Amino acid sequence: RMQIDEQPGNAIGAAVEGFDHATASDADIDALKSTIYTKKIAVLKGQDLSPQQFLALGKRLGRPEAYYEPMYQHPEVTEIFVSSNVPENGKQIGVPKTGKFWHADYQFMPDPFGITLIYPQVIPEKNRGTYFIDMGRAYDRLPEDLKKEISGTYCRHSVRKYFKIRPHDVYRPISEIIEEVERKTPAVVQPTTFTHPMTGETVLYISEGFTVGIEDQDGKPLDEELLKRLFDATGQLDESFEHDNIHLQSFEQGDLLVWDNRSLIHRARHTTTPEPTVSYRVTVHDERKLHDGI
Amino acid sequence: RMQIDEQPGNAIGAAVEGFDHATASDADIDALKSTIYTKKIAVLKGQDLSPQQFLALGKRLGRPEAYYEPMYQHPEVTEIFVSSNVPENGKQIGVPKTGKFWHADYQFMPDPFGITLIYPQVIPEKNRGTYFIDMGRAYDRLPEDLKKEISGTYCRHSVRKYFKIRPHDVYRPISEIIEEVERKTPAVVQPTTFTHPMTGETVLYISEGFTVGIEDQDGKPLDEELLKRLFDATGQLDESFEHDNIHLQSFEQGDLLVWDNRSLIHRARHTTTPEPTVSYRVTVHDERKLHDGI
Ligand SMILES: C[C@H](CC(=O)O)NCC(=O)O
Ligand SMILES: C[C@H](CC(=O)O)NCC(=O)O
Ligand SMILES: [Fe+2]
Ligand SMILES: [Fe+2]
Repeated sequence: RMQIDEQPGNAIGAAVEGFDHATASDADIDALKSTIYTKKIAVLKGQDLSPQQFLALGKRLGRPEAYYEPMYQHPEVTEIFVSSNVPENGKQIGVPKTGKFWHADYQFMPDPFGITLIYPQVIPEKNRGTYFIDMGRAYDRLPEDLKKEISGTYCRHSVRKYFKIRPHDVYRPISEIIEEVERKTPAVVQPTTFTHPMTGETVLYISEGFTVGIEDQDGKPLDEELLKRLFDATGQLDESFEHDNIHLQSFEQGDLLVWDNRSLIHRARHTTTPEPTVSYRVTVHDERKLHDGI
Repeated sequence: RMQIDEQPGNAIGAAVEGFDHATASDADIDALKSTIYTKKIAVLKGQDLSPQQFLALGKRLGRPEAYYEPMYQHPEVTEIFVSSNVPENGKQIGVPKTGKFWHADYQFMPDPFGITLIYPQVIPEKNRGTYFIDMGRAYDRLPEDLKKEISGTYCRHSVRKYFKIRPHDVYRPISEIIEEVERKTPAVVQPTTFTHPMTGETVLYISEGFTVGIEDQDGKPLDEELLKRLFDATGQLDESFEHDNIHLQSFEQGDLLVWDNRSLIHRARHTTTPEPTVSYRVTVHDERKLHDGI
């Protein structure tokens, strides 16, 4: 019964009714994926799933990868990444209020996955949602001088700013954790732009949260002001979130968000209050790498 | 009944018998302090003290200052800093295995105290002790080219390497803690050498743990190799601890160590094993600042 209702023209997003991951056909999945690659966000409606069913759904779209730090993992389905501030039997499950910064998922890793799935569990009614920027479209809207300046350049991405302290880190000297992070997840180099392997779009692959430097073709660093100007032009420095590149995606119970993790950067919008909020995440590799240079 | 038995000649240290902090006279305290300033380490023998009595003893020597991070504090006497890996009723008291790096206490703070007191509580029999270097004597033993090179220079000291993660830091992004530490305890500048206000000695006031840069009189940084050469010449890079500047101080139950926190740097020697070890610390300001430029 799957019906895809794409937003008109250039507007981002699509709504998907009648989707049952257990009965959807191969053609259903291919159509769904194609909507993800061209409309960037697919909101599956009326999803009422167990953790095992959410994983099964992600497995229809590609190969799931479990987040590399175990404290994020759901206790029954290790492939599920949990953002939660609601204890269960008094125990912290997952990590509170993940993602409160512009990023693409796994951008700081050598081999980022193409598709992110979010299944919200507990949703505040007030100021909850996810901000998105389409960095393909943000590239196209760059001034021509900036496009020329970044041609041929490379960016370095690192988790070093937003790596979250883990329970066993208590009482350790902070430099030991800083060095461990650099050792286990060293900064990764990507071309500043790449060609989206599904659509052919040019994507400006940077985020304020993870992108820490930009450099010329030899790997010689450039003034970080160049990075700051790219963040500013693309809307990532606008603390009011009114910039034209920014799309605010809300969601209601039963929604399941699936989105293009090559093209989009995003940032969790949370309440300014201690209100319960829980989301489950599955992240999958599709039929191609992030770009064909991987 | 206090009797001070100073080690002969130039050898470091003294033993103190018959000391009762509650009955010792003003002349006893003045003699004890003078031994601390000239012999650098005073081991008080046969001390059998409650936490309140240990604080009272420190108060005979000067004005106690409580460590600025509360997780180190003894639960009854906030002025007592606790190094402990032995839980009490299951609860972590103090901080495990503090000081496993060369430093002077509070060297990273604007106004370091002159006297450190250690009252060991649980002592492993095997490889336990405290390494010390007399940085006055280490200065005098520097080659003449090095003495000239550091003349007029300044060093910056920071807790940024060995600040210990606190329980409430769990799940925070690490950059937020890094920035908090820089904000609350910014790096402090001291002259590279100063005149010991009690003895007139020239002290080379650096430690591998806290000293992060050296700079000329204008505050222009110098090559950090200059700092590395000072650490190397003074014995702080010798991982075998056999260098001639190094003194290993052991202790037995009832010992109470009191030492010159202007002249000495030190480093905890712990077992290579998970063996119980507990020490209490009181730190006091005496009649003068660290040096007369404070
Ligand atoms: C550091 C972030 C997780 C978080 O915000 O806690 N990494 C998420 C990801 O890249 O998939
Ligand atoms: C960071 C150190 C404490 C420790 O080793 O945990 N400061 C001790 C002091 O300066 O008095
Ligand atoms: Fe994310
Ligand atoms: Fe110390």
